[PDB]
Amino acid sequence: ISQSETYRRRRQEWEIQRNNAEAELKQIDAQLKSLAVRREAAVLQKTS
Amino acid sequence: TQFGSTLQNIIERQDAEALNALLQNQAAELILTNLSIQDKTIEELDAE
Repeated sequence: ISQSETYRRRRQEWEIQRNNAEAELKQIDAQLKSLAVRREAAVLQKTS
Repeated sequence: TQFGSTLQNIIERQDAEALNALLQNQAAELILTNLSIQDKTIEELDAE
């Protein structure tokens, strides 16, 4: 029983570590949106 | 000679005001780009 509970808590760690990486690549996707707007401002500064 | 001095002053003064109208038309065209740059500044903060 202790071995099967160790594997349950191990899976719960993996669920948290997956949700950290999932939230982080949602964050980098939003941070590539922000950089795409910065590049459009730098192009408008060039044509200025 | 007095007509020539008067004519010389009018030529100087039409070129000072042809330039002055040129500088304001250039300032009016340049401010449109800075409005679009500032829109990308606000759009960046919405992405942030």
